[PDB]
Amino acid sequence: YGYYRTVIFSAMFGGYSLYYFNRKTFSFVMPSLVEEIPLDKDDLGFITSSQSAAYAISKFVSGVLSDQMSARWLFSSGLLLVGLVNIFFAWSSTVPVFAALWFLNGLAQGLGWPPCGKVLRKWFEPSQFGTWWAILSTSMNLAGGLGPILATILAQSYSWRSTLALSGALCVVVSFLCLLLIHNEPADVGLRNLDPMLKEESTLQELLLSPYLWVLSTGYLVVFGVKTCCTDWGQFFLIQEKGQSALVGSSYMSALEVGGLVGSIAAGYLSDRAMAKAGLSNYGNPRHGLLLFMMAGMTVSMYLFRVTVTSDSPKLWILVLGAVFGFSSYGPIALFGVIANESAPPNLCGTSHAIVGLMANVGGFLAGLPFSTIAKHYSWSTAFWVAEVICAASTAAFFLLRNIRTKMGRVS
Ligand SMILES: O=C(/C=C/c1ccc(O)c(O)c1)O[C@@H]1C[C@](O)(C(=O)O)C[C@@H](O)[C@H]1O
Repeated sequence: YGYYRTVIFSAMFGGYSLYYFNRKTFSFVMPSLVEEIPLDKDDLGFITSSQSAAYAISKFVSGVLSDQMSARWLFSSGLLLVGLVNIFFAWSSTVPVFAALWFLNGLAQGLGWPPCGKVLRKWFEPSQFGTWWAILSTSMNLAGGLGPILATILAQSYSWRSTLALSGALCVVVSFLCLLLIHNEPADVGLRNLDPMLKEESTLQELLLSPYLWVLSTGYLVVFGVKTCCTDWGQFFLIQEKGQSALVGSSYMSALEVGGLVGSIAAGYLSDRAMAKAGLSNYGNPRHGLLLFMMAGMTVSMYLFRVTVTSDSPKLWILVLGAVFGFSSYGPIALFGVIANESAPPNLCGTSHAIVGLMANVGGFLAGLPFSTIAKHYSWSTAFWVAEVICAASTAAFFLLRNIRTKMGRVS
């Protein structure tokens, strides 16, 4: 029994990191690409947005029909397609072609997320799902940190083409391995399935009218959209306007991801500690106080980065701002998942998470072409100023709505 749970969870952890590294490989190798194939700021945006659009369509549709699909096949198939797209991209040299391959990568990526959830419920008792989900989430943060550094070093003699085209062969091999290892159900290998686990079931039309659902959703679009702006365009702001080199720009990229690793873990640990001292009720959520502090740090940290950082600034001051931003950015994302689960009606628990995910990727879309267009017209600094203002305004609005009703659905 135990031997099987370790092999599976490790395997899913391994697979998830590779989907992500491959989703972002484009951002990792962007400075080099621009130098070899010269491109305008706007062109870069179109390629980034195209992936975000596909992912959103795929992730919403997939979840709805996932109850009809097998996890072992779905995870493996998705990985193979992502890998093949990466190989082709390196060979290709023109922008219209690059964008279409990126859309295809986005759609394949969608296939991966629903299976992970199904195995987790099936092999682990419902009580522990929360802990496992968070450990699994850390896979992304590890991959994201390792990659930028690897690129700024591997590009010493190798081409951008050959450093993206191994991230395809490795994907194919690991897809085969994960097809071999993952098992859909405990009954498949001979072990007994886990023991299976009618009070005012709200109708779907009553869910969409809940005031707290939108405050929790639009508050997730702003945080996620801002995190994508600094993840993709933060490197060119230092390279072009701040007079920094490419190595320093990629060093800031890794320190951003490392900060979130200690941020997601601390957010879960700190949240329930405060929850046990007050308790839960219909009006308000005790984790609001912790969420406001993390959001406050995010807007303050970005303000110092735009103004204080310059060519004279030492390397240490650049990294510390990135690390603090990573802690303050990834922290709300972990809390938003927990808050949605408890507030959601028991009968519509699954649909509530899907709705939040839909508006999640819309924020990523706005961080692509619309953000790049503002930067090209005036400057990179002008575009980042707009992102700072939007984040600050959201915190004040969410502050005033801290005492609204949270339990979605008709409450007697
Ligand atoms: O599904 C969940 C969270 C469940 C959860 C948490 C704590 C628990 O204790 C628990 O029992 C259950 O969150 C969703 C995760 C999301 O799909 C992702 O990042 O991949 C984005 C968005 O869709 C979120 O809503």
